[PDB]
Amino acid sequence: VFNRPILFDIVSRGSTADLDGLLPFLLTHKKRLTDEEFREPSTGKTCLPKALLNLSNGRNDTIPVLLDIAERTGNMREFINSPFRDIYYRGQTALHIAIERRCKHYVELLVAQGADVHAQARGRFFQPKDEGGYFYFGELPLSLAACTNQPHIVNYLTENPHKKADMRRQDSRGNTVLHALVAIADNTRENTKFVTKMYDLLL
Amino acid sequence: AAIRKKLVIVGDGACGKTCLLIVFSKDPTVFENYVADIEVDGKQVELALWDTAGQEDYDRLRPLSYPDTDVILMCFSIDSPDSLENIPEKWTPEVKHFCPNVPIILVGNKKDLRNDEHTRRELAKMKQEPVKPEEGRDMANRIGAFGYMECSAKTKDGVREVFEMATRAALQAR
Ligand SMILES: Nc1nc2c(ncn2[C@@H]2O[C@H](COP(=O)(O)OP(=O)(O)O)[C@@H](O)[C@H]2O)c(=O)[nH]1
Repeated sequence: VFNRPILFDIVSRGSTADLDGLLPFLLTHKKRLTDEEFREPSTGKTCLPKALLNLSNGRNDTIPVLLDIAERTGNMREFINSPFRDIYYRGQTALHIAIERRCKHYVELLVAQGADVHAQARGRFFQPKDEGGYFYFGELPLSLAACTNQPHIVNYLTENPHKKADMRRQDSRGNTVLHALVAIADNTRENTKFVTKMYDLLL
Repeated sequence: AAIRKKLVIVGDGACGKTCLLIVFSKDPTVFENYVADIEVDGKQVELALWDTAGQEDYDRLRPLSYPDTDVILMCFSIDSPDSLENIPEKWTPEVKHFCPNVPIILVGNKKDLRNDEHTRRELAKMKQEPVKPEEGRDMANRIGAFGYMECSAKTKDGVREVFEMATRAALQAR
């Protein structure tokens, strides 16, 4: 009833109205939402990412139910954390997606289940524009919200009751969030506005 | 404040890789980065635990874990005799090609299965006469390493110190 394509269709489509049957199917057969027969084979892309890339006006209603099944089956720190396992989107979790989609409705929800506020997107895509890459934000979720002008998420990840990320965490190269901002620097007056407004927030 | 390394523990399948990772984690086949916190010498370090498949010919997915690995844990089993010698055969030449030069702390769990009268009669029928520490100590000398802590999973006192000698090697150069 539930192969890979039939459901990745559903979660992209945005329907938390028709997949009633995951739990009595995914519990009687004793499988899980992170097994290899329920992921895209190249990336590692699970549902919870596919919902967040295929977002309807800031609201996909198929993250909440999914996590409820992942609990009632039992996996949150393995379903939420499941990173991409490819050499061009490495590290990227749901959180790394929920911040570049500028979706704060769900970062409050991810972190509330203890996802990972220090994962590292080491992939060749998330790698500077001198290496064969496009965009370097550091490698952390905090450094992405900081290097994408989101004072409302930076002020979440460092003041949560659940999980309090720290500005001083250290990527796979050394560059703190503060020395990411001076690594994404195209000297406009829009770039250098929020950089100095965000570099003066953390320090 | 902390630093964090990646741990890509290796074995030969059913050597007890995963049941170890349970015991260190909480205090049952997959472990993604279940980021565990350990105080090595006054640093409060996180340690990312990439458990790998085994002998399920998952070479499809096996090499996708080794990049940026720095604390390898080549398992064997004490109730596994020279079947143990997949280390220079399969697993050491494979981490020789998919991670250039990193530590290799050789596990060796199920230390509470020597003095196992039950499987003694089994392994006695096998003729194989299970391993000696000096036997794998030479395997340790053979490879180059940063420890040969044996290990133990069901009976504790043997999970903790294995990560000490492991972590400390990752904090070294490279
Ligand atoms: N008696 C005993 N069994 C153990 C010990 N450690 C692991 N096992 C057994 O190992 C089995 C599964 O080991 P696992 O780590 O999944 O093997 P893997 O395939 O190498 O991951 C379980 O049935 C455990 O009973 C131990 O210290 N004592």
